[PDB]
Amino acid sequence: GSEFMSDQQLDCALDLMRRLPPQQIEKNLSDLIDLVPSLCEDLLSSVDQPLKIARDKVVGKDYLLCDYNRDGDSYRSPWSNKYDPPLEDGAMPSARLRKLEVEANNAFDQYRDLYFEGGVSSVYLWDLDHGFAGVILIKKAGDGSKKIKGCWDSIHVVEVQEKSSGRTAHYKLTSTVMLWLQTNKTGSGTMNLGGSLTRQMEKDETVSDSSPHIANIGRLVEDMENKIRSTLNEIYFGKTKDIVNGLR
Amino acid sequence: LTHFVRERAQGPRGRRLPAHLQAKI
Amino acid sequence: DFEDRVSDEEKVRIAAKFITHAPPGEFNEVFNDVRLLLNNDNLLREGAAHAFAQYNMDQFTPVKIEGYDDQVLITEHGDLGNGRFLDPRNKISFKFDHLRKEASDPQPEDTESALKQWRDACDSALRAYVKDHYPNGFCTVYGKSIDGQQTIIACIESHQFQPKNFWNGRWRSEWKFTITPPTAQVAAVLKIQVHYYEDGNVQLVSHKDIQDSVQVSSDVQTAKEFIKIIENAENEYQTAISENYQTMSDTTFKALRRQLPVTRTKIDWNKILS
Repeated sequence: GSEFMSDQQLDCALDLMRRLPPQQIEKNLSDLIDLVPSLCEDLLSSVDQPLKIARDKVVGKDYLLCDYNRDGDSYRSPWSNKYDPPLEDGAMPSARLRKLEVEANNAFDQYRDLYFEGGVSSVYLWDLDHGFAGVILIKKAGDGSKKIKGCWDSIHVVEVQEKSSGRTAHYKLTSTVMLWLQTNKTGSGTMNLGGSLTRQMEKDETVSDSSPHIANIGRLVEDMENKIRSTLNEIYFGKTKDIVNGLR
Repeated sequence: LTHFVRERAQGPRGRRLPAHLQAKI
Repeated sequence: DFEDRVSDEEKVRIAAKFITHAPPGEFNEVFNDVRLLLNNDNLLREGAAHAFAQYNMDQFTPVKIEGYDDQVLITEHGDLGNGRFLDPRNKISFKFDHLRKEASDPQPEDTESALKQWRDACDSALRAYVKDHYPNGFCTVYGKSIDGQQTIIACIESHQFQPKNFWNGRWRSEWKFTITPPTAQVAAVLKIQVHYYEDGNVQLVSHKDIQDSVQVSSDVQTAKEFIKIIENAENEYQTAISENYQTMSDTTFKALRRQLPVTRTKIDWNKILS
């Protein structure tokens, strides 16, 4: 809701979630909302959690869960556009925006295949007064045959302010990647390296047949993810290791 | 600390809350 | 108001949980968050007092006592149960303010001559080991009769706090053996925690349990063998961590997302959309 302009509790909640172990986000977030229930909607929308996978049983396709496709305890499938469990009055995109949402899901499924060669993706759009916003979700787990496990969650929120009379739009992209690595080997005992980085970009583009929204958004998501991947490699396997070895 | 997520667009207004959090209201 | 009492009791339990899970070097920030979120300073300062002490003992918080050169660790083994903690090196107790992390009022503490020379020898050997193996480590060695056995408990701490660069880390290790000639069981836990939080929140949490055995003979020889076991196991653990880091970088990470598609080109979005 963002009901307060000055909200010191909200700032403290977000500060706190930058400090508690990301390995326990889900439980911590639920306890945090117990402390400040009036921030429930703000925190559910603002605190990124590891993505959960559900099965759309009408089409036989997996989809990803997040706050943005939730209504009550039901989640809307990007494939069938229906809530599971059924909901007679759930939040739905407009007919025009649903058409874009379908095309975006097909496009980012191809993006997923090319960059991740596996995993699952989902795109959810919702209407805004002079434009729209959306989330692009990607989840990829590594080889379960390996003693060292890994998992990657992409959470891209895009906000599009359209200026159709000028046939341009303004894009704002806030991208989180949650990266999780874990092992229980004989030498290191238990080792859990997990968490997330968040970055933001904004850009104006022309919107046309030759450069439509999905291409404008795709290129941003691609550039952002290529950059974040390199930063994650540096921070996880360079910086945190150098910190360890500075301890002893 | 600064938080990119504070002003990050939120989903639609007026949606039902999850039951486990309803019990905390 | 049974339901309301249950809610305040649960809220204080949550607040205490958050406080005890603050990263190393970030207690104050987490405490301030929790205080403003709970919004009830009375519930907090009484209901969460245990959280401050638990955090400090869990973290092996090192503290400087005026007049003594070497810092002592706040641990569960030094908790006298009355607001005072034991410094087993200087044979004193001191009041410890868990919130201000201040030691005061040193007073002589009587200890048992039985474990004294075993404890002193292990401390002397352990201090030399720590000085050589850590940049700025601290250690504390206790000697107690526990569930019916003479026991030595060695604790090591080492931290680096750099909040201006958005990271903090801490190493803790704890080692126990009973003085049971000829051979005693050694049990230990090694722990690492690292937090990086520039535009995010990334944490390494690691621990290793150790079981070994040590020959118990004289105080000085047993102390030498004990430190040898400690050095071998801490070195092995740290080396294993680095090797896993390498495997994560050059194998695990690459099985997640590619740098580029198999085409070795960035995406042609016009072809994706036609």
